[PDB]
Amino acid sequence: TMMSGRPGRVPLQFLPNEARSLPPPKLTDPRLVYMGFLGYCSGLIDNAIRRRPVVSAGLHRQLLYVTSFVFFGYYLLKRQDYMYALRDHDMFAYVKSHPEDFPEKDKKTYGEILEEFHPVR
Amino acid sequence: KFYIREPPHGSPDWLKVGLTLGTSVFLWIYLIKQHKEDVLEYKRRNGLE
Amino acid sequence: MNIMLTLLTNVTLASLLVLIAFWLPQLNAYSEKTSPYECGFDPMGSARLPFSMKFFLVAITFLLFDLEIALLLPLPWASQTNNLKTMLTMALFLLILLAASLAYEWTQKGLEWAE
Amino acid sequence: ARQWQPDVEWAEQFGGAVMYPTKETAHWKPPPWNDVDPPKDTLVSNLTLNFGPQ
Amino acid sequence: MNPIIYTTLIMTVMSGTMLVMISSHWLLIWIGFEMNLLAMIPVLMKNFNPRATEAATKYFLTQATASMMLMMAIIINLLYSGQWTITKMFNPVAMTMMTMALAMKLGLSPFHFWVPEVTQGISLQAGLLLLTWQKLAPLSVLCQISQSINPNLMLTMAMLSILIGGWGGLNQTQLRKIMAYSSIAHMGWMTAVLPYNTTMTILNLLIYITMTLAMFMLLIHSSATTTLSLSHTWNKMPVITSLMMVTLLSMGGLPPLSGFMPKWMIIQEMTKNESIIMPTLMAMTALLNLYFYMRLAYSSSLTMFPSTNNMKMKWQFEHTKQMKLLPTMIVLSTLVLPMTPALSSLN
Amino acid sequence: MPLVYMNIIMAFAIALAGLLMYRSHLMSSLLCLEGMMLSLFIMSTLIILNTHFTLANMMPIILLVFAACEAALGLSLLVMVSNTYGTDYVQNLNLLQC
Amino acid sequence: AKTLLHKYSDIPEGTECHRKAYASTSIGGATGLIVSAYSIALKPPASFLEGVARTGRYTFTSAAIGAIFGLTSCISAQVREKPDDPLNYFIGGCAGGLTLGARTRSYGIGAAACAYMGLTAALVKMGQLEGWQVFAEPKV
Amino acid sequence: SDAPPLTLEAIKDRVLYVLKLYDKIDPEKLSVNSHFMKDLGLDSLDQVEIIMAMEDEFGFEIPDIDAEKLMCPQEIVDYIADKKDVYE
Amino acid sequence: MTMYIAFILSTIFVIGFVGFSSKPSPIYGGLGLIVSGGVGCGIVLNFGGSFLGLMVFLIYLGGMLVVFGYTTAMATEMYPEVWVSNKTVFGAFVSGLMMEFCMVYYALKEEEVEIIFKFNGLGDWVIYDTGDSGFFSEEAMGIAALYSYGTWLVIVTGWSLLIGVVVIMEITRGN
Ligand SMILES: CCCCCCCCCCCCCCCCCC(=O)OC[C@H](COP(=O)([O-])OCC(O)COP(=O)([O-])OC[C@@H](COC(=O)CCCCCCCCCCCCCCCCC)OC(=O)CCCCCCCCCCCCCCCCC)OC(=O)CCCCCCCCCCCCCCCCC
Ligand SMILES: CCCCCCCCCCCCCCCCCC(=O)OC[C@H](COP(=O)([O-])OCC(O)COP(=O)([O-])OC[C@@H](COC(=O)CCCCCCCCCCCCCCCCC)OC(=O)CCCCCCCCCCCCCCCCC)OC(=O)CCCCCCCCCCCCCCCCC
Ligand SMILES: CCCCCCCCCCCCCCCCCC(=O)OC[C@H](COP(=O)([O-])OCC(O)COP(=O)([O-])OC[C@@H](COC(=O)CCCCCCCCCCCCCCCCC)OC(=O)CCCCCCCCCCCCCCCCC)OC(=O)CCCCCCCCCCCCCCCCC
Ligand SMILES: CCCCCCCCCCCCCCCCC[C@@H](O)O[C@H](CO[C@H](O)CCCCCCCCCCCCCCC)COP(=O)(O)OCC[N+](C)(C)C
Ligand SMILES: CCCCCCCCCCCCCCCCC[C@@H](O)O[C@H](CO[C@H](O)CCCCCCCCCCCCCCC)COP(=O)(O)OCC[N+](C)(C)C
Ligand SMILES: *OP(=O)(O)OCC(C)(C)[C@@H](O)C(=O)NCCC(=O)NCCSC(=O)CCCCCCCCCCC
Repeated sequence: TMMSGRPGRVPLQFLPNEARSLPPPKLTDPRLVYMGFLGYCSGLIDNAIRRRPVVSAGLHRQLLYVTSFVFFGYYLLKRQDYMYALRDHDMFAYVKSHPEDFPEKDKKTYGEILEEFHPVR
Repeated sequence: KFYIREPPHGSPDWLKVGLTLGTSVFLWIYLIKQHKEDVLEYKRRNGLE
Repeated sequence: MNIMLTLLTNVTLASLLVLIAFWLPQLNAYSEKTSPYECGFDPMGSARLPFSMKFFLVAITFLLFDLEIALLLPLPWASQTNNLKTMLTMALFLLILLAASLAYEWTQKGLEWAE
Repeated sequence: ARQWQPDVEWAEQFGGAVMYPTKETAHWKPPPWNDVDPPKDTLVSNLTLNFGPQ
Repeated sequence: MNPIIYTTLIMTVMSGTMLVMISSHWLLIWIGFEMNLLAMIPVLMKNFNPRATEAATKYFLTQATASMMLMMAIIINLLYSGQWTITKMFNPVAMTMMTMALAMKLGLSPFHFWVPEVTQGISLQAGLLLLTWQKLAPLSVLCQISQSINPNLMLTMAMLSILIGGWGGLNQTQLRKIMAYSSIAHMGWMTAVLPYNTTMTILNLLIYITMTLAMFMLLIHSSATTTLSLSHTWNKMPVITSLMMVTLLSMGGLPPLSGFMPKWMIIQEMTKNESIIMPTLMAMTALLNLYFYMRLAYSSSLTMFPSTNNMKMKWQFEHTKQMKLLPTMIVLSTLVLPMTPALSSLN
Repeated sequence: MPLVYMNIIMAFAIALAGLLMYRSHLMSSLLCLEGMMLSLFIMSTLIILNTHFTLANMMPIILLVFAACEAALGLSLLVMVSNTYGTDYVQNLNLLQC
Repeated sequence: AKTLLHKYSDIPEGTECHRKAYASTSIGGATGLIVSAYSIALKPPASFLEGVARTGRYTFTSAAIGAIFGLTSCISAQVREKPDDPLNYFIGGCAGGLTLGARTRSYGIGAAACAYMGLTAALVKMGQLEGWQVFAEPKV
Repeated sequence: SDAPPLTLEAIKDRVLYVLKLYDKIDPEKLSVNSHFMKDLGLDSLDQVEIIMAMEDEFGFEIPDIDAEKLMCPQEIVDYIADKKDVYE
Repeated sequence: MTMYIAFILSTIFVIGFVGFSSKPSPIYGGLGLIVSGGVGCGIVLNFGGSFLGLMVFLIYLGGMLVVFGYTTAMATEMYPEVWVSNKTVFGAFVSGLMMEFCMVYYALKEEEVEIIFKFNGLGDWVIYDTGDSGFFSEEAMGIAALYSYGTWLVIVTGWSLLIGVVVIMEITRGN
């Protein structure tokens, strides 16, 4: 709908070139830590389902779970940030190019505006 | 003990363990290198450093 | 226009032949003459009872192969295109797939009647 | 003294064809345990033919 | 049935769906639907019994009628504008025919009658395939032509689907019919937001597919097709029943579980338009789905039902084949709401 | 819209109504499906011939192909139904009622 | 179609109670006919005469409910000299609900139906006044 | 639902209806305890025909033994009740 | 208004559709479908599509032969129904005929919309093209383009046909 057709968009890129002009998410980003936590929970559930010692059955596969979730989450966060940046860019440009639709109104102080008073009693 | 041979060997499957650890280290190293590359590229584009 | 006249003439001639056949001779029909035909005796059941078919799979395959025939028919015209290589490749692909389907039905005992 | 847990009578109300049995659906039966209905003993009607004498 | 033939049939089903997804020509989308149905019919009949034959026949008849209406709508659109490309669909009569054909293919009300019976008549693997993968192509086509969606017709069918799914699920004891009715209600929720935002449709579809895959793999792990046969699982796999209860609560739409995220977003979207009454009605109707999910949870996890003596033997044996992605699907089906903003990577 | 177009669309509507009403036999419903295919073929051919869409001329042919597939599929299913009941009556397909 | 709703709405609220009652009973008859068609399709009546009996029963019940609602609401609005107020609609709905109770010969259905129908009727009137949309056109 | 909870009165009424439809039995001389041999003057073949009429009325096979000993309408009613477990 | 040949053919097309849509036993249903197939072949022949008409006639003749075999095998009864042997079949047939006639009258007398849009009639000869060009035929060249332009279509169609053979074998396998 809103963003599917946008000029100069490569179909299946998942990460346009202009996206590199944005700050990469830090490796300690709390969303990345939550993705790692999701990977850890998946590993523990895997241990419990196969009837293995939940905390300490397979450390290598739990590490693979956590690293896979973190790996996917990094690029997911990059793409999400890029799409939000695109939304903001397009909105600002549209505001700038259509001034008559977004006029700056007169600034009034509360000493001039008359608000009706509703007593509580 | 166990009358059957317990298909999952009493010693770890060293091939599977090695490959799993290897892909974990490879993914971590790739992620670190990629993060460095985007940090450098972003700094270069925006005139920061 | 002329094909319409031809078909009308042929159908009318056959209908006139049937009319002569049915109104010229002397008809004398009674119940025993018009009874259903058996070698000598009366039928046990009816001819409208189900008649098991042992080649149903071959019939469905015939439907599919018949459609393959409609695919293959425009080949004399297709042979006049400029790029003969892609045309030849595609025609051979179609015929090879037809042959492979025939082989698959054959090897999986599909061409044999039900016993 | 102990916590109440369901008994056979309680569990049998979840064992019907549908919940809320009614007049129309009272004669419904739950499907077979493995989803294989028994084969019908359909009579194979062969064709009987007089071959000869004519 | 041979493993190679089964692989080929599954690949043909998937290739038909992909062909529908990647085509810009109406004839190619139709051909993708045809190929999908053709390869799908035997998969429903993999385990041969009269019930499977019944389900395959009903599915075939429904999908063939839908294909006829689809092609007729395409041809009428071609007649009134010589365009084969999938676009705005310049004709309104053809648009109504197309919407009805796709709704019949999806199972939206009042074309819902075939879904519970086809789901109940086939195995759990075929039911998983039918209730997850078969929903992609019609929804993709509907997403592409949302500009010409008649809001009245689509919203009526969506509200009808939610109501009918909620009401029909209340009467069910078999698990496959419960899954079918939940599928109908979720399809209604998915298509209700279609004229406003297709990103919300895709988000709801992904969350629904994750929850449905988790539910079906849990029901395959514990070989249960009825309520009472699932009542026995606590005595053999208590962990499986606990995970199943949490998944059921997630499908019920309770926060902070994943199943809350789609409807929440959907409500917000319709509130960006005026659309106040409809989201309220949809929430109060999804209450019914939550009710029969909770009934299943009471039977399976929160109470201990009586067992049988032979179960002791089952205590001595483990599972021969373990379904991969089950832990990941459970986690994605429950603990994913904090990552809600990532839906921006869907448009 | 010429009158022949109206007749073809009426034929399609009649075939669709005939399919949506079931009497007893599944073969009759398969026949109604084939009639819908035939009407769609004639409609497409007339539209493509009137507006000289040259590359669209293969389109009806492909249509016919998949028509056969549907027919084949239905026929296969019908055999199985018969093998379970001895008749192709749709009233026997009621197991999934419960 | 929706042209029945137009013939109903084009009449002013507190004028021509006979025409409003006619439009309301037309809408009721249409709804009852659709319900009868679906009921016959899904639950066959085992005979043609029983089917026409069920169709006539449903259509008459729906038409009577619609006629009573329209007549009562118009009369209340005109007598009270207070149009554009949902009490008239609520009164009409409750009266319509009462008719259903009488048709089905049940006090609970009548009492239960009256409260719900009256509430529903009032909500529709408020939506007409304020401008609530059941099927909102996509604007954003 | 299915056929109603058939009772003894309906069974007796249908049995008596069957006997009245028989053309070798005088309707007025027929009663509940009328012996098929010594009040109506029939032989074993008429008894066989009457048992067959019961069989095709009540729709369940009645085999020889414990059917040769059905000599009045009363025993027919009792046999049907015992077969169908009708106690009312 | 010129010999009405196309109109007559389309009317017979609709009549045959009504005939096999009443469902009067599949033998007569196949007869009606054969009549409609030949009549449609004629309809599209009158517009210049000779190959397509002949092809659809051939395909439906083969299909109706297979359907006749299947009707004799597993879709028959002691007294097969004809259009006048049953009240429902006759009622549907007569209703279809009457509704087609009412449609034709409503279209010919007035240019009033029935379902899609208001029609004109005036004889379908008016909408022709006056095309004076070619030592070939456009339909034949377009159909022959399936091997040079339609590589993708040929691939998908051949795959679907092979899969269909496999699918019918799997379905009718039994067990
Ligand atoms: C928001 C803040 C954070 C919260 C996040 C959400 C919660 C946490 C994440 C959840 C997922 C995590 C793990 C999931 C799999 C675990 C399943 C399990 O059974 O565990 C067994 C296992 C113990 O079993 P065991 O030792 O193998 O041997 C005993 C046998 O297994 C004996 O086995 P058994 O067969 O006898 O067990 C049978 C039992 C088994 O049944 C169960 O155990 C239930 C399974 C839980 C379902 C999880 C589904 C997915 C998660 C959704 C959570 C939703 C949260 C939202 C709120 C809604 C709540 C529903 O079933 C029953 O008896 C029937 C009871 C019916 C009750 C119904 C309620 C069940 C649902 C409850 C869900 C709530 C979350 C629970 C989280 C913790 C559970 C372990 O538990 C653990 O040991 C894991 C605990 C966590 C490990 C952390 C340790 C790491 C190191 C510590 C230090 C920390 C950092 C150090 C650095 C600091 C510097 C010094
Ligand atoms: C391009 C998109 C459009 C596509 C679609 C286009 C469609 C138009 C083209 C159609 C061409 C037709 C050519 C062939 C069709 C094939 C028919 C077939 O195969 O029959 C199989 C089917 C199965 O037969 P069977 O299994 O062999 O025999 C067993 C018995 O039939 C059953 O066994 P039983 O005796 O034990 O059962 C009891 C008895 C029970 O019989 C009944 O209960 C029926 C009596 C209902 C009373 C009708 C209302 C009376 C008062 C209404 C007055 C109107 C307003 C007046 C003012 C207000 C009044 C208060 O029988 C029934 O169950 C029959 C129920 C079905 C009735 C007909 C279904 C049609 C739709 C449903 C209508 C429901 C009517 C309710 C009111 C609707 C609104 C007016 O045959 C039937 O269903 C019987 C009638 C068939 C003959 C008439 C067919 C014409 C209908 C065509 C469409 C309707 C009109 C379209 C006009 C559109 C405008 C241009
Ligand atoms: C939140 C805080 C707590 C609140 C929650 C609790 C309170 C609310 C819930 C409780 C009350 C609601 C109950 C609803 C009705 C229940 C009926 C029912 O379920 O049917 C099944 C049930 C059994 O089903 P069935 O098998 O069909 O009937 C067999 C009968 O047993 C066989 O019966 P039978 O053969 O012996 O005789 C039948 C016949 C013969 O009748 C009788 O047998 C006895 C007479 C009963 C009703 C006649 C009234 C006589 C006494 C009232 C005198 C004035 C009172 C003071 C009012 C002015 C205040 C200054 O009945 C009638 O024809 C009665 C026609 C109705 C006329 C009454 C109209 C009163 C409207 C209210 C005006 C005032 C509003 C308050 C304004 C205050 C402003 C400051 O039906 C009944 O047995 C009861 C029927 C009698 C209706 C009583 C209704 C009067 C109570 C006021 C209702 C207003 C509250 C709700 C507002 C909206 C309602 C429209
Ligand atoms: C419960 C969570 C369910 C999630 C489902 C599985 C999660 C893993 C997803 C697998 C990632 C790989 C898919 C694609 C990667 C490379 C292909 C790339 O080219 O795809 C492009 C972009 O990739 C995908 O489009 C986005 C996939 C991202 C999925 C994650 C979002 C999940 C929703 C938010 C819930 C929070 C979950 C947190 C993580 C578990 C497509 O561009 P475009 O041709 O233009 O799209 C056409 C269709 N549109 C425009 C209508 C969308
Ligand atoms: C091969 C293709 C080309 C052929 C071209 C020639 C076409 C030939 C016409 C077809 C008829 C030829 C058949 C040969 C004998 C005619 C038989 C029949 O048509 O005539 C009578 C049919 O007539 C009626 O049966 C009785 C006459 C009453 C009706 C009056 C005739 C209608 C016109 C009105 C009067 C005008 C008379 C002629 C003056 C113009 C016989 O009736 P019926 O007995 O059952 O049948 C038995 C025939 N038998 C005796 C020879 C065995
Ligand atoms: O009621 P009961 O006291 O048991 O009386 C029995 C019986 C009347 C036979 C009594 O006389 C008796 O038991 N006699 C002893 C001899 C005996 O049992 N004889 C039986 C003869 S068997 C026999 O002949 C078979 C004849 C089959 C001929 C069939 C003819 C078909 C006609 C064509 C129909 C269209």
